[PDB]
Amino acid sequence: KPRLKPPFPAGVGLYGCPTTVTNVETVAVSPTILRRGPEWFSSFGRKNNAGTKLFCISGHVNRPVTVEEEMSIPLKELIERHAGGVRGGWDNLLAIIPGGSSVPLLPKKICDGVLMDFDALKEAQSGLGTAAVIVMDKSTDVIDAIARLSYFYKHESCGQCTPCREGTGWLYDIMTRMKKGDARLEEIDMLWEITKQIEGHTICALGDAAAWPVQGLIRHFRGEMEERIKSAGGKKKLAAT
Amino acid sequence: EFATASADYSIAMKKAAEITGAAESAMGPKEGGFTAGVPLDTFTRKARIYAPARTASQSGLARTVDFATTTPAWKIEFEPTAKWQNPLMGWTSSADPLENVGRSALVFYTKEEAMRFCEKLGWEYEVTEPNKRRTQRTKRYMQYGDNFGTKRAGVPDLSTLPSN
Amino acid sequence: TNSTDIFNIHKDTPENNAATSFEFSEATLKVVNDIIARYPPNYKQSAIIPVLDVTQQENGGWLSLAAMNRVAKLLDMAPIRVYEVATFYTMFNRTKIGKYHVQICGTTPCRLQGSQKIEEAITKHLGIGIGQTTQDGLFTLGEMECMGACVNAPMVAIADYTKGVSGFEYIYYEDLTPKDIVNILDTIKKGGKPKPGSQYRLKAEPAGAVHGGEKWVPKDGETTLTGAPRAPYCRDLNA
Amino acid sequence: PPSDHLEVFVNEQPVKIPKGSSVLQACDAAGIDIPRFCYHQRLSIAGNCRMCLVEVEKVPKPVASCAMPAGPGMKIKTETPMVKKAREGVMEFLLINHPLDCPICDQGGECDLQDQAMIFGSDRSRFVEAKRAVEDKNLGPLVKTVMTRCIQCTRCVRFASEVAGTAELGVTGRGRDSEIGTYVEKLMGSELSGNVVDLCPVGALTSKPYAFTARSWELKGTESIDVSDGLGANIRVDARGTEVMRILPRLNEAVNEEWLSDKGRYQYDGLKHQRLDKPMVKGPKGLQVATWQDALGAAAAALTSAAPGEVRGIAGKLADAESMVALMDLLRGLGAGDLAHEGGFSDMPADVRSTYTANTTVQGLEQSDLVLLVGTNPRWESPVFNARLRKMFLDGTQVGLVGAPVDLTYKYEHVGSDPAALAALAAGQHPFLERLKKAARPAVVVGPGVLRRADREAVMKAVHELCGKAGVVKEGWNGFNVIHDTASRVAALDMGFGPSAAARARRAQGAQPKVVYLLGSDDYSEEDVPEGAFVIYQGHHGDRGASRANVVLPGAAYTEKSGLYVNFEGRVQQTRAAVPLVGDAREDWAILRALSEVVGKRLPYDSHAAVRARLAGIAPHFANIDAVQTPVWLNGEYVKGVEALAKAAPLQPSAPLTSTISNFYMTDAISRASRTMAKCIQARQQTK
Amino acid sequence: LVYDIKYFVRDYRRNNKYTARTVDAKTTFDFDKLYAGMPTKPEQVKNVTRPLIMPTRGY
Ligand code: SF4
Ligand code: SF4
Ligand code: SF4
Ligand code: FES
Ligand code: FES
Repeated sequence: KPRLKPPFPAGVGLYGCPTTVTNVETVAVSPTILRRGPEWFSSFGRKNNAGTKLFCISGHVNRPVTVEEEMSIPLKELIERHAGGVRGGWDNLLAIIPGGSSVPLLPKKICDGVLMDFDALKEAQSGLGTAAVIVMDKSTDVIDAIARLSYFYKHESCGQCTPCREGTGWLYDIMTRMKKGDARLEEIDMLWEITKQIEGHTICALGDAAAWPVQGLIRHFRGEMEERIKSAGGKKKLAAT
Repeated sequence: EFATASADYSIAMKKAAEITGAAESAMGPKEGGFTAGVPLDTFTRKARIYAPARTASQSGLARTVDFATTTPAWKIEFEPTAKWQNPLMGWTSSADPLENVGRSALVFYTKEEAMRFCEKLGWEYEVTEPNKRRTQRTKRYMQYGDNFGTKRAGVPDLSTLPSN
Repeated sequence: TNSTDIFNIHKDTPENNAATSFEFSEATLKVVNDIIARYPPNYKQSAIIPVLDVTQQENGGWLSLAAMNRVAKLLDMAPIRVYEVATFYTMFNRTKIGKYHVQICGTTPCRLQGSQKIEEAITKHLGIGIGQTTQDGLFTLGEMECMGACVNAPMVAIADYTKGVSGFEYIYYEDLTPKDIVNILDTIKKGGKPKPGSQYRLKAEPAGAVHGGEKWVPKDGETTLTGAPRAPYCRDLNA
Repeated sequence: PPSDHLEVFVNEQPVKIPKGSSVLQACDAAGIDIPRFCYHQRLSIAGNCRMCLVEVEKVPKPVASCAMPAGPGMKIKTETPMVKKAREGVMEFLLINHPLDCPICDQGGECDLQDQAMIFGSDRSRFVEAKRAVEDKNLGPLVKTVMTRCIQCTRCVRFASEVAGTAELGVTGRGRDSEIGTYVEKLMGSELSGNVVDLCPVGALTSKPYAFTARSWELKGTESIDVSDGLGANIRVDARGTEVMRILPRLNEAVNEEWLSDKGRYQYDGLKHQRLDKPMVKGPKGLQVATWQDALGAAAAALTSAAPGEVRGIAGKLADAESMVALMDLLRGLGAGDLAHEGGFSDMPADVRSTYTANTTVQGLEQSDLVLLVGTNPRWESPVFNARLRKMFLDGTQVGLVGAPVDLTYKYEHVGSDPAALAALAAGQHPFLERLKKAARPAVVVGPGVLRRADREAVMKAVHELCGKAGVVKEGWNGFNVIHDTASRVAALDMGFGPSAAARARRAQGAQPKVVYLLGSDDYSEEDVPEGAFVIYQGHHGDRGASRANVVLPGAAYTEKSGLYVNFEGRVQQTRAAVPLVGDAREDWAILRALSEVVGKRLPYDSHAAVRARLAGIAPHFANIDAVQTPVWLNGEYVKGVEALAKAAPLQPSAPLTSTISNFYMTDAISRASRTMAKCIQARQQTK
Repeated sequence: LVYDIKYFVRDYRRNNKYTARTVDAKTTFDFDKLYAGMPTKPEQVKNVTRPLIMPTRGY
């Protein structure tokens, strides 16, 4: 169950002693960077975004792979090469989450042209996250994917603080009703309002991690959700009359 | 800059209370009680001047001495009088004239207000200073970082390390 | 929380009760004591998770109330903290399960690869759903979150409790079709050892994929790190 | 100083605050009562309710004022649109799963959640899904648990871990399925276990004896004091008509803070049983209902029929100072000098108040880093005092005990168990002396059971020797303290309610009186109450003394009158009448004055203020209500002046320094008549 | 308001204000400007119409 900042782990960490927590990848590259030089490390990437990165590519990819590549490489280059492209071709691509599961996803328009960078995906209202690639095609139910992500987050929330603990189930039920179309147009804005409610109001960032994917889902595919909502009337309102 | 609940009618009640001529009125002991016209035995009983303490059931602090200048919070009470029950229904029966008039109406901003009220009315009164709340915390858990400082079990001893 | 554990409070049973009897083995006690040495004595409570895990293999794949009491008395801590930790973590099972524990990832990257197809095949063959156990006490099915094998999704991890702590095995099975998982289960049933990891490649190196969750389609493309490994090198630290 | 009081701004208001204070505390000093759910004054900072979110300049996120430290130059905003938006969203997140139990919830009318929702919340809900259903838990017969109402504010866990020290409750499960309670079926063994319901801001934890009885607004609140022990906790009495419904603690930092013993919490039920309402005089058929005139005449005839040396008066645990002094004047005016106290050590000399009080005071005790216990069990003598001792323990204060090793909910050092161990400690034979001799502010506390020893002078002499050797009493400090377990003892000591030397000698050769009067006494020894002797009892509960009595006067209970009661530190406190007299009962000192007039020697006072003024003339400090004087100290001159009492009845080195309190849940008739204490006793007996 | 249940935008009750204005002593009341805005003929006379209903705020 996480603590609150302030205080910091460096000020007070494990057993009240100074402590710095680091990622495996950041630690591992250090001797190579020390041995081969910060100048050599800075030779790659754009400004403030130097170096290489390990990339995990999954989804509907012809050649899923965990590969090392230079930063700032375009998604299209990073996927068509070293991963065999999209199953069914690039034109069959629907959406891609470029930074794992906590960052907003990007549609085909945004993805084609954008690079894998911290300061490039951020301005696209997304994030590099863990630089993990998930690829979805046109035969995929994007709503089901986001609902399953929300269910995962609901099961993964620790429940220490009120907003996340009580809103994960609410978000899951909202998404589940959206999946069957048993929802209304204004309830989409209601969902966005709830996401704004949770975001930045909890103890840790897990609330943001759960709120962000649905935010981007709505922002980039609100047409799909409304189409589903109306379409349920063709299979639910026929008995109401 | 002056800002003490400066967005309400209370300011209009702050003034018209300090009107010159109207703010210099004074009456002697038991004098106002003569004007009451109530039976004379009303002044024979004792009264309690105090502010009720905060209830343990709630963390609310509005009806407490904390917001003293905001709301009149001094109460005058009387000793409870003989009470019994109705033989036919069981409802509580009493004959007190001064049963509830204080706990429902008599409210005062300061203790001196009730002191003057009793003096001009002739009610013999007791003053009970309410206990002051303490805001300073304890040495343990003084700050949020104290929950996770080294005071819990002392500094970690580096004796179980490999090679000791 | 996980499957087969609908209660966060104790429930009385002839198998699991206040009268339950448990004691560590000498090898288990030695292993736990060695684990104890990883933390300072004034912070002896920090080793509760590995001790709980080791007790879980020792009992046969789940933790009883008496086991929690004995662990608490070993670590000199209140039983309430032990109960909290046991109910806090997914791997810790508080109810009796089968000899083998089957766990399936349900996360979306695994779902897109045909996870529901593998689940349906397991349901149709083993005859039980999630949270259920075979009548013979052989296979226990459970659902899990992302297991960090998404490039080889879909994947399944099966835990073995037939050989105790020293013979405990946690094997990943990846790049699976219904045929693959069914044959893995059959090989386990007959007494063989199914091969670990992917069923069509070694590791996360570029290879084909599972198309629609039913068929492996090999594909050829650019692969990296195919040359000789780089020699040791360091630059001049001076100036 | 390096500016111990830093400055910030809250809504453009400069407020001076101490260093280390929080934004919550700053806003409290700013005159704003920020909504809050998990933070408490006496607990550690939890900060999970998210209800203390505020806005600070140069900060994009709302900050946890319940946890955020204040930095110099900080700006705090509390009325911005984002503040209200966050508050409303947090309230909505609180209420989505909360069950619609307000009509059946007992906290309706005093629910912090309800008022905070009314003020800082909205009016409508957009949640239409199935809620989370939570099964209830069993913790004993004192608290009713409705777990579905729990908001997981964690206050119960922090309270149990810190104040009680039992640490028996925790958070099970995770996320939405996070659950509160004990994994196993356990009975809450905390003696201060009733404070959790008051600390519970919702109806999840409710007083089982009080459940579904009455509502908060139906009550009349009367601030009272606790008479179940010698600490005298400040409490409020809530009643509906003439019947007491519940009793709750009230704030007094110098006495009890915000805490109350469950014995002092649940013993109000006994006021409904075995109550004496009418005067009784024993006839040939036995005791029968008779008028106050008849009973008083019979009592006067019985009193005058005997010689002055054949009349004995005994004071009970719950007799007030007024009745005690009135009866003492009555018996003195007729030549009688036989006085006894139900609290024991009636023959103890009382010349200097400091010799039988707590000279460090209760709040001044918190300045001591080292505490010595000499034959006392504060857990069963004063659980609130034990909780304050634990609070002192929580920040470095070490405690030593000389006596029976018992569970005290904190680590301590057992020096010994008999006076020989005390002598060894005073001689220098134990390392604890040097720790005492090095402590800047050492403290020594002795219980009342030590004063009940026949060799009390020797024990006091040894304690004084150790205090002198360790310098426990010096300039600007006094770590010497004397505590008690009964309220009426202190007032009797201060008023000089002590038997004459002639009566002491008469007991020594075995003289037995014939007229015995009880002032609400029911735990007398057989040696002070001879069989076949006429008994005049005054009280308000039918008990052992009443049964053996021959004339009974229905007196007033502490919940029906306003009596004076001074705690063991020497602070004068008074009760308050919450409900009128029960039956034909009368004022105790009025009863004694009537008896005095009937006998033939009127008391010179005829009013409550008059008898209080008589008390003040007897001892000036009685006038100072709700205050305490600094007692004088006379060094070893007092001990050297009571050396003869030490010579006679020498020290017993074998008897352990134990606690005479063997039944915490039953000490007086009211406790002996309470159903709730009996239920708790059975529950503690059904665990085996 | 079925799904947009925010209240602060519509809390008229707790948002009214009273202010103590400045001491109105050294002010200049030009009655000239007062009487310059008044009509002088049968025409040029303007009257404030009677409001049809009290405010409803959309409901
Ligand atoms: S955001 Fe969720 S997971 Fe993170 S601390 Fe709060 S309740 Fe726990
Ligand atoms: S705790 Fe308060 S809000 Fe909850 S049901 Fe009871 S009265 Fe209603
Ligand atoms: S039971 Fe009461 S005190 Fe305990 S966490 Fe729930 S609301 Fe808070
Ligand atoms: S999505 Fe299944 S292992 Fe990561
Ligand atoms: S008091 Fe601030 S979140 Fe609990």
